[PDB]
Amino acid sequence: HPRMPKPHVFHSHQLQPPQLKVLYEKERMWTAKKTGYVPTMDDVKAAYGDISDEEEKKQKLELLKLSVNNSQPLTEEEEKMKADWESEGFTNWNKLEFRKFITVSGKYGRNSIQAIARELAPGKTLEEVRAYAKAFWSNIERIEDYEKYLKIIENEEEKIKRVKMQQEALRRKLSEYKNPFFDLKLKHPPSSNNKRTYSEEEDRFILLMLFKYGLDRDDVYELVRDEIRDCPLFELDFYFRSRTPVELARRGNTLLQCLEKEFNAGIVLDDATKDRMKKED
Amino acid sequence: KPVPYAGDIIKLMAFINKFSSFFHSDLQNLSFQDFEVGLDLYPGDPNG
Amino acid sequence: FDGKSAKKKGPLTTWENLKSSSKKVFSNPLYRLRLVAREWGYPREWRQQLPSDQDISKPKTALFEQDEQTPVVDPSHPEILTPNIYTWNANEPLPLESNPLYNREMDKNGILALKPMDRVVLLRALTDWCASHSSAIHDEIYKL
Amino acid sequence: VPLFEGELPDQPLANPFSERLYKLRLQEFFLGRVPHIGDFYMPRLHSY
Repeated sequence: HPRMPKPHVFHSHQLQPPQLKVLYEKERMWTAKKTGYVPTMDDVKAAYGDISDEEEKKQKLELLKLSVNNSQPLTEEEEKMKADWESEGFTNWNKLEFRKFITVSGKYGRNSIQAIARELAPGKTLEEVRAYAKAFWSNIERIEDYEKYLKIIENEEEKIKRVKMQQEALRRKLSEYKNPFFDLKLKHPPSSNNKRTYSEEEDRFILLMLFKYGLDRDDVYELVRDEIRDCPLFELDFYFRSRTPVELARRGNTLLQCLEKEFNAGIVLDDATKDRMKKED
Repeated sequence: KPVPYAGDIIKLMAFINKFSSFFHSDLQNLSFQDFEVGLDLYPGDPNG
Repeated sequence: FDGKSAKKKGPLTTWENLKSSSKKVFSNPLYRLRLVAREWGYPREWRQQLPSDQDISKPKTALFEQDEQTPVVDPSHPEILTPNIYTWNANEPLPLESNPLYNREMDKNGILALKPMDRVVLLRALTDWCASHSSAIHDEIYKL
Repeated sequence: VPLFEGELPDQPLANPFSERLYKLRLQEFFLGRVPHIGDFYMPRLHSY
């Protein structure tokens, strides 16, 4: 008796139009008439709209006499135009392929085509990804939970960018002072809330050493420990040793933040502006 | 005399000093010479 | 048994402890150490120093970025978070046979199985990771 | 010494080897700093 006026699966959407779901309901639509499936408060559930109401006698009967007396009993146009509507989508990128695609894209940046693709190759070929990513932004509106799916993209890149102008920020200073190991100043943010154990010039070395590597955001904290393991002047401290690169992050990030807060009026000075072709700036 | 290996010994010894409670009394009176002879090191060489 | 153990009081090692009948007391600690050493870091003289004067820590090993992603299919964000990435030039330790740590004698022979300078190196190293990991003393110092 | 209570808790001329604050950071086999030359080191033993 009851058919499924919940048409073919769309939660695992492949970037497909909704008239396709209309034509999938059209498959229901003949099946309702051909096999005698009457729309009912069970069947009429997308258009349910009847909570102890008398919409049951009319809204259900609307779908009833529409379905049984279907004046579109899979008219030959329905098969064709549904096929194009499902053709215009991206069948491969189911929620498995979807979620990895969008997550890995958010990771390396909204634009890391090859980078995410070198992982996404099992997902599909690169140009499909290029095509799929292209229509992804254009049809993110065609994506359920898409805003949060975009939040996990754009917010993800921000911390990555956060180091990028910190890369930039430390570029400034190590290029800025002349003998920073004897000239540097960070008394703008002296300290937030700290037992201020590492004195400055110690830290000047490390930041000199950290940035002579630069803001690699990969392994520097591991590396400078090795230098602290090996620095003839700095082997002499023992506190520098019982601090593993794990803790060295705590200090190192802090001072990253310290120069950050010192240069918070100076990092963004060369951080967040990009121009385009057709507007004088 | 060039002694490429001394300050290493120095850290050895100072560490040991700060950690007396951790270390044997026989360790507590150790000297530079102890390590020289025991470890078979001779000064003079810039190369070790 | 960190710091406080069954034998809590006193230095952890005694004359009888070395003169004990185990005859290879160095074995298991040496095993433990060669386990933790590869990731605990090495001194330069026990690093497999670069023959290649191109994988300096400062540059990287090899060009993992085959090409920069200039033709963004998303022109709305011309910014790229994958400009040019590489393979990583971390310093390496020696081969294990080239690692004097992997000389069996110390199990029975003890520290006197090496070149002297290498012995010095290993002692400095043992101090290094003891200060970094001997969690009893490691907390004690920071307390103090 | 008992005079220096409201003043500094330790003398400008006091015993360094009684401080748990100036304990870790202290180097002791230092024996002298000399301009344009450097420093003079005297490893003698434990003192703690």
